[PDB]
Amino acid sequence: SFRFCLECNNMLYPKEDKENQRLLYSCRNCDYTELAEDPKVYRHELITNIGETAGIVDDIGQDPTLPRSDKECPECHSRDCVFFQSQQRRKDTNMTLFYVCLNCKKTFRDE
Amino acid sequence: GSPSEPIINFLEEWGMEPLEDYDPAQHTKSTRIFVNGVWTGIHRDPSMLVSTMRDLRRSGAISPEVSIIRDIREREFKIFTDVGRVYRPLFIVEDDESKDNKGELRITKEHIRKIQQGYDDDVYGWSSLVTSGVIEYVDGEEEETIMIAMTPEDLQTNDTAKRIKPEMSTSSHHT
Amino acid sequence: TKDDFSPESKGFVENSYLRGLTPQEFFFHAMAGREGLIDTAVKTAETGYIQRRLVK
Amino acid sequence: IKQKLETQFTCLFCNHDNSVVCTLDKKNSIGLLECKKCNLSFQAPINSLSQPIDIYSDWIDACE
Amino acid sequence: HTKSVYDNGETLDISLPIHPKSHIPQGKQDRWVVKLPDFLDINAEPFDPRPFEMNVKTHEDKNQELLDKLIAVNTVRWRYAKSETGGIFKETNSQIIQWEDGTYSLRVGSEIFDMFTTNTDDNYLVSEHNEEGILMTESTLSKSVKLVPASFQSTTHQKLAKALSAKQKKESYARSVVTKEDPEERQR
Amino acid sequence: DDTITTEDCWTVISAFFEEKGLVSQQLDSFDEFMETSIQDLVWEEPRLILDQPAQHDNINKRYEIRFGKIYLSRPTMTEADGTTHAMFPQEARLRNLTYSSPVYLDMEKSMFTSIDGNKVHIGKVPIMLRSKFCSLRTLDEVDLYKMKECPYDMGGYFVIN
Amino acid sequence: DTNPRSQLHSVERTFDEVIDPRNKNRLQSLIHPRKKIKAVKAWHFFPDTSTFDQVFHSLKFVGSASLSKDRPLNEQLGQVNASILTSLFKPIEINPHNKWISLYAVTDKLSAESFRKSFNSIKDDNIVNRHVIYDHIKDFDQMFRGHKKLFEDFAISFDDISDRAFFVPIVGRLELKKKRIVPGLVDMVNRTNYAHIRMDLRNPSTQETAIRDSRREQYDPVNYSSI
Amino acid sequence: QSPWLLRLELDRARMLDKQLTMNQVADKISEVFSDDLFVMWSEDNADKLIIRCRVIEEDQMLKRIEAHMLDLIALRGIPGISKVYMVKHKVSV
Amino acid sequence: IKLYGREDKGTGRTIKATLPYVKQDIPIVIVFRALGVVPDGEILQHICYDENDWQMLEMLKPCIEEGFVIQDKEVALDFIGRRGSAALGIRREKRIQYAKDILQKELLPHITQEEGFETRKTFFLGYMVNRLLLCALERKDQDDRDHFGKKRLDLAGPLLANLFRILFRKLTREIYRYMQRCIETDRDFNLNLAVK
Ligand SMILES: [Zn+2]
Ligand SMILES: [Zn+2]
Ligand SMILES: [Zn+2]
Repeated sequence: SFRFCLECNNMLYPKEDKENQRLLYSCRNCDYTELAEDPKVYRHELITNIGETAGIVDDIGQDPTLPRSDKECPECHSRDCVFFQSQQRRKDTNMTLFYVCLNCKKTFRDE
Repeated sequence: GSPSEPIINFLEEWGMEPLEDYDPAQHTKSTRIFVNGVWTGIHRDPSMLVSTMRDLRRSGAISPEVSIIRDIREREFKIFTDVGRVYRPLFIVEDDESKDNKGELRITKEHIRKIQQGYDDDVYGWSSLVTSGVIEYVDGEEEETIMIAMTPEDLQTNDTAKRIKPEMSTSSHHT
Repeated sequence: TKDDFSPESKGFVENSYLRGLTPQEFFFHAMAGREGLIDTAVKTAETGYIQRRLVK
Repeated sequence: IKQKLETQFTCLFCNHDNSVVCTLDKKNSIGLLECKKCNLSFQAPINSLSQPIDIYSDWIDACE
Repeated sequence: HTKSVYDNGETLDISLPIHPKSHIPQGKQDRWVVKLPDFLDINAEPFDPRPFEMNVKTHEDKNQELLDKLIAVNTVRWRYAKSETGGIFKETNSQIIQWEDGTYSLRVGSEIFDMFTTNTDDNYLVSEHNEEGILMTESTLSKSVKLVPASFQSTTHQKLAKALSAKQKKESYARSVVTKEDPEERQR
Repeated sequence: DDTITTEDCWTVISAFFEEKGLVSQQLDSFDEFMETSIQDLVWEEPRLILDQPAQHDNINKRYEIRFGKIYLSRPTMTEADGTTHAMFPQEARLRNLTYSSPVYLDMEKSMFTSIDGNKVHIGKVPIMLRSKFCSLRTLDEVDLYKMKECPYDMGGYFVIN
Repeated sequence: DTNPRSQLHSVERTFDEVIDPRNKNRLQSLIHPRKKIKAVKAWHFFPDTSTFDQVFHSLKFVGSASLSKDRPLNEQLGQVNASILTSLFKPIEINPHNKWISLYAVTDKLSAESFRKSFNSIKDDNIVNRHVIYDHIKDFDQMFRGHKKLFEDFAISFDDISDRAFFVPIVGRLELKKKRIVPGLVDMVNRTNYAHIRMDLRNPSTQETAIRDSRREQYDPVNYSSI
Repeated sequence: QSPWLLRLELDRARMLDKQLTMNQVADKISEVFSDDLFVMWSEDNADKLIIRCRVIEEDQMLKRIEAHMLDLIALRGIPGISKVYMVKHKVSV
Repeated sequence: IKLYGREDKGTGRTIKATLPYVKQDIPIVIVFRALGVVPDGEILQHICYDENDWQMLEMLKPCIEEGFVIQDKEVALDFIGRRGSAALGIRREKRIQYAKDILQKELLPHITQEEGFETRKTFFLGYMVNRLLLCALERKDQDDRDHFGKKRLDLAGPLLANLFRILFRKLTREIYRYMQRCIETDRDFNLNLAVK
């Protein structure tokens, strides 16, 4: 996550002080400068799993084309649920199922 | 082809909010509303809206060849009144849970008898069936969101010469 | 329904020609036959061109 | 690196056409327009996305 | 540190005339902005039965006449009611109904229209002073309110559906004619 | 109620084919065209404008013409001797004629000047057979036989030459 | 029901069936057609007499111009603040191409509170001379959209003691976005606006009051027509 | 040297599957980069296998160095041979 | 709206947008500013709809870096106006007016045609860029070209309408030419002769 300038809404690029030895987020369109909280400047994931379970909506139980199972819900122990596979559509994607209860509407696995 | 102005009037009447009053941070769960490919607004209760639009179309208030599509996965609600869309008719199954007729065809023997006679018991043809809500048209894009029984015998749950029908056991129940 | 990997959902015809196909099996079989016709009517020109170059 | 390109622009002093050459140096962020007949030189700063049309428009604005 | 641009200190001695208000909000300077639907109209003028009867317009187009009838019967109005004690009181035909869930509904006669409230930030109401060319703020518009028909069986919804369905049914621009001679006769 | 048999489905399909027929899309599209599309195309660019700042006492003159209503007729045949009569598709087939109808447009001319019009025939449009603008739409079964038209013929085509 | 007599009779029928808000029994008698939920409280819907002469516009900030988002600006003006509720807007236009809005506010909390209390309590004919000084804060770019119909939008204010609800017309909507001043035009910018503006509260003149009453005579002629 | 730090987390399972040693990767980086980059590597027993680096406005320079390192560091094998399979051949002798 | 740059090649993955009557592609940030929304944060607000998705923000970062050179609406419109394929030598104000014309009209005409209605155009541009990013990040499959619900059939009506539009424009041009020729003679033409 990256922060924005509080006065002109531009991006806050990180900057390093030679004399003070501190990491600071500074806007290049002004003189505003705010002290950085964490040193994690950049992170790149070669193999990522985000978007696998992130594709979830709160009204997925109203879809009539989705199959319905009788798996046990971990939270409220309901007897009706709706399952589907991974929303990510790469070639390496697993065939595991995500179950959605019809009362608490949370996503849970079978393992 | 049909004009899109009554569609916009109906949508604005039933709580659709325009784009100028839309904030993506605030509306992290609203549904985008498209009309003929034009993003015209947003809504936060798409279920009531799609139910109202479908009921209006089935009653003849909206033209029967208008497409009403709800993409739940992408949080979109699309409407098409364009010219050139290929459609076909289908029977309507009563899907209301609160109704007693759930899981059954809306068309009855009374409709068949009226069609055979040719008039209503206070001309009764195909259009009368379409505007009575027992038949409706669907195009290829709206077909992606519906669940179709092949025969009316499929709505209710060892011979070497008769063909074998699919079990469809992957789902515990079918609506 | 969505995410169905059963044999009947993805084009397995369990009936014979004597018994008769169901509409889903009929449509899948028509798709396969269309594939066959397209493949023949498309590869004929490439084969003819290869034969002409070989002869010349 | 200086880049020299022949352009079809019209000089506003000599009125001869197809006698305008654009010379832009991306290293020093400068652009030079020289007239092959008038021998006049116009200098204007250039950016990373600069094109000869940018320097030509800058010359037009400077001329008026 | 963005230094303040303006430091001249020049000041205008402008005085604004202000009038007393008939009402004052209590506890919160909040107002709700409501979009006006097509089936609802506002008649700030007092209801005058004789001019209203004398100004009813009849059109050949049934849809336009039905729309005018619906908006006229649904129009928010008010009139002076003579009290039994001899005084005069303002009487209106519109009310606001709040249910047990906390939602609000606008009622005109027997028709009830639900209200959908959406919270809005940094939205205020101002008063324009054109003669001085400045805008004076009034209060804060916290919520935006949309008006929705209560149910299908409401007469307003049925009339709107009928009008919109029969409006697009009438479509005939080209007018037929009979040719008695060769068209090219005028040209030659 | 009672269950719905396959015969009921075939009754519904018979109702469909009784109402629509097999060439309904062609006729409906052509009827939509003739009814509204020609008028809309004419009104797309309804104003031609010519200006002339005459100085030969400066008089700025604008000349402009407006397009009005579209008028259509039933197809007619004009003979060499000058007479006219109603045309029918069998005659057009036999004599290698074109089954088409004249189109008339109202042009209004105005003469604007600042110091500082009836039906014109614009062409003939071929008529699709058995459509709303065809002569065979009204004819019943007997006059259809008298006109040498087959009652099994469905229309949906044009007769050019 | 195309008869004008029928329409008039329907109008009087709608007028007569108004439920008294104090009548709790009749209020509980009313039932939601769909929700099937009884009514709790009621309010009369009335127009406002004292505000029809003035012109009201719905003013909104678009995007980054939000006061909540601008944390130093919000901290300077107070974390509802009376300074925000008593702010002044001054539209100045050098030319048709260049336009902006000037915003002023009261930095002091006590002065803003006193001014707001004095302004919200105007029901008599005695107004104290509150020489309040307004300080410039920020400038924004503006666009305006006009309403074809008069009462396209209306804001509703409530009054619990009288069980009424007063609505006011909205003429247009004003949208504001943050404007970055060009460094080459600061010399002309400094000559346009002012660092301070002093507001003096005075009783309205008789002629202006008569003009405003004449404007209000369109709505209410019983209590405001000139004699 | 520079305050900027570059550490990359490597998957233990696939690193063991390819039968590779952390010291080997460290020597490869040292050879391709000489003394321009100081390198340290966590031992085998670490919960997460990591290997850091330090250079001896340079954030973009470090980003380009990281991209170049990810792109063209060859640990072992013949270049061009993307995958290798084992096959059994029936031969008559 | 093309997405230049191959995976792990070509340095940054810039997003350039092709515009009608414009000779060279344009980065999305510059045209976004030209429509009238300068701050980069609001550009990201229009494009993305969920701040926690750092991957799409990372993919938009090169576009922000490239577009940082332009920071004002008017210079953005001018940059649009230089490449607008018009006659060489047009003045700056006329270039800006030409950019305003080519931006209001012919850029997504199906949305709107009037002035001051570009908010919907900005939202639709954000929607298109969001769809492009969603497909680029392997979150969705590319659209099925052979899907039949995305096709249309033209019957006798539309075909005859297109043909009649072309022929009527030809007839109108002939009427215009005859009128221009006739005004030389200065006669009260019957107007039944201009029409062919
Ligand atoms: Zn900044
Ligand atoms: Zn549950
Ligand atoms: Zn020269």
